[PDB]
Amino acid sequence: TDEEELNDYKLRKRKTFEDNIRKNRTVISNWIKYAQWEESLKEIQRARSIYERALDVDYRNITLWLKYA
Amino acid sequence: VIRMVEMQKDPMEPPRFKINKKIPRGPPSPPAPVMHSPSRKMTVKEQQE
Amino acid sequence: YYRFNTGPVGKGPGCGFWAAGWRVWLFFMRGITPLLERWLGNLLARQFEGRHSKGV
Amino acid sequence: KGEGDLSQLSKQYSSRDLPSHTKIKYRQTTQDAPEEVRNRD
Amino acid sequence: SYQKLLKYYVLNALKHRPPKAQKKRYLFRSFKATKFFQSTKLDWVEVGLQVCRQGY
Amino acid sequence: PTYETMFAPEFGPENPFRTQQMAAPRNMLSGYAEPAHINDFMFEQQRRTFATYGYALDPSLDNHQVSAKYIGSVEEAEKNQGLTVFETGQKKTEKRKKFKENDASNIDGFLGPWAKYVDEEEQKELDEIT
Ligand SMILES: O=P(O)(O)O[C@H]1[C@H](OP(=O)(O)O)[C@H](OP(=O)(O)O)[C@H](OP(=O)(O)O)[C@@H](OP(=O)(O)O)[C@H]1OP(=O)(O)O
Repeated sequence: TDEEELNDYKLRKRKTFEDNIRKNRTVISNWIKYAQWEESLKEIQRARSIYERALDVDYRNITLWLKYA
Repeated sequence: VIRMVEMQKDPMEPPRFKINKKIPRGPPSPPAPVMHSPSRKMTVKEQQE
Repeated sequence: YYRFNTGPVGKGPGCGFWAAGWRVWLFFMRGITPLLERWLGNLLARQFEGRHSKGV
Repeated sequence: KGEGDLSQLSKQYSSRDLPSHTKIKYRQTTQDAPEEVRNRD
Repeated sequence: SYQKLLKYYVLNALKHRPPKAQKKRYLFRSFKATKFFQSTKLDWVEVGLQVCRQGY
Repeated sequence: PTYETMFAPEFGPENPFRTQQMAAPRNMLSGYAEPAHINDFMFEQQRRTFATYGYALDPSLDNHQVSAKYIGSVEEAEKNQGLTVFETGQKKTEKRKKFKENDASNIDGFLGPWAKYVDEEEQKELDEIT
């Protein structure tokens, strides 16, 4: 049950961090730490959409744009 | 050419479909360029003030 | 009831002049029909399509 | 084309939202109506 | 009872405002044009037992 | 307005980069639709004509600019010589005689318009399916 524990760990972390960004839609540390956690997986086609919907609530900050760039 | 009439809605009906959905707000209108004044930084001491 | 009892008629029941209470409890429903009509319409809305928690 | 809950999506015939005062009183000529505003000093 | 019906009759005669409604409707003629409502001539007790049956 | 302005064709190779469906004119993603005010009676008459015998005339304005033909099942139009459903035909063929009882006096014998007509191995497979 290695795949079960792997998907369980990833699903718990994704659910906790999606509840975190659902609770606070202002501070931008949560989206960038979640998206760099997916960047640690090194093969993603979904983290670009995360940075794309993370700049809709705040496009005036430099940190999110420079980190995604 | 075809014929288009309307079915009569009887006035003995509650609202049929559950209007209780809640989604997060989507992407808004796309951001215009921001075009402020040239941003300045004061000193090392007035920031300490 | 105190106009049946005038004369040698009797104290017991038999008071069957009913139109006066009938008119005022028609006057009740005459004004309450749109009120609890709207209330039961709101009840059918709250039951069948659900409530609105943070809408209005 | 898909408005809010106030338009069509609700049968909540709510209290305080009724056709009360369905006519607008207009300021007539003896008060400070804009026809007498456009010329007074 | 005399003086309290005098009170209620004076309170009804004092607030006798004119019926300033602009349009008029009936709500029975609008039901009858619909295919789901039909007109028939029945007995009284059938109508009463029918509406209490439907209310239950 | 001038007929020459709308009659002037478009200079080009028809642009075959698109397919036959997408290069076709439309306003809805499925066909150019527009309301009109056609009479009801002849509409429903030719509708019932095509529903019964399977032939009707062809409604359009600018397909070929000359059109007076029949559509659907072709041979049954000239077989019946173009009759309608509201017209008494030239013959009364294959007619079907019912029985009537319209005295309204007898019990369990009155059969007027509610009358039944004078005329009035698969189970093993259906058991094996279910
Ligand atoms: O007790 P009283 O003040 O003297 O009035 C009563 C009383 O009427 P009210 O209480 O409404 O004033 C009775 O009604 P109940 O409330 O006791 O049911 C009524 O009898 P009805 O129900 O037939 O109307 C009749 O009393 P009675 O049974 O003797 O007819 C009547 O007046 P009297 O007691 O003076 O007759």
